[PDB]
Amino acid sequence: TFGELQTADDYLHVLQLRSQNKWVKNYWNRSLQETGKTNKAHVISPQEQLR
Amino acid sequence: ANFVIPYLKPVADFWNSLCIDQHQDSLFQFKGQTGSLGTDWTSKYLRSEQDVYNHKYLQYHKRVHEAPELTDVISDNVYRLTLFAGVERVLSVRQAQAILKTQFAGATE
Repeated sequence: TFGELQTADDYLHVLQLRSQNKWVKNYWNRSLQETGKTNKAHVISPQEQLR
Repeated sequence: ANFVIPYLKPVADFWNSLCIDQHQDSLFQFKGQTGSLGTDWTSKYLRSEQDVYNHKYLQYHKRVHEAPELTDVISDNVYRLTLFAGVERVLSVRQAQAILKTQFAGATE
């Protein structure tokens, strides 16, 4: 079983894709869900219109 | 703290009041919110920056559309009466100097 990197990528790429799928699922559900803010979150300071 | 600071605190407070914006300090003294947005520190500074001119305008309007106040008039003419009140005397002395005796008492006309 020749283990050249390009041909070995055949075995490696599927496992890497599965691991990436698990990692991205975890990242979407928890990381972004807890750290990111959607729809241009910002702080608004109001001021009254003076006489 | 018992013999100097009690007597020195009023002087420092007066100096700070003269050298600082009383309205802005009063706004910053009250911290928190009661249920309305805009009571934070950032908004208060923004409000006060315009409240300077707003208060100027309100005082001018009061001096015009309300009965004149002696304190307000004295504040308006403070320089002419507080720090430069001897210029009135010097001008009167100069005006009357023609028929006075000062020219014989080490004074020019």
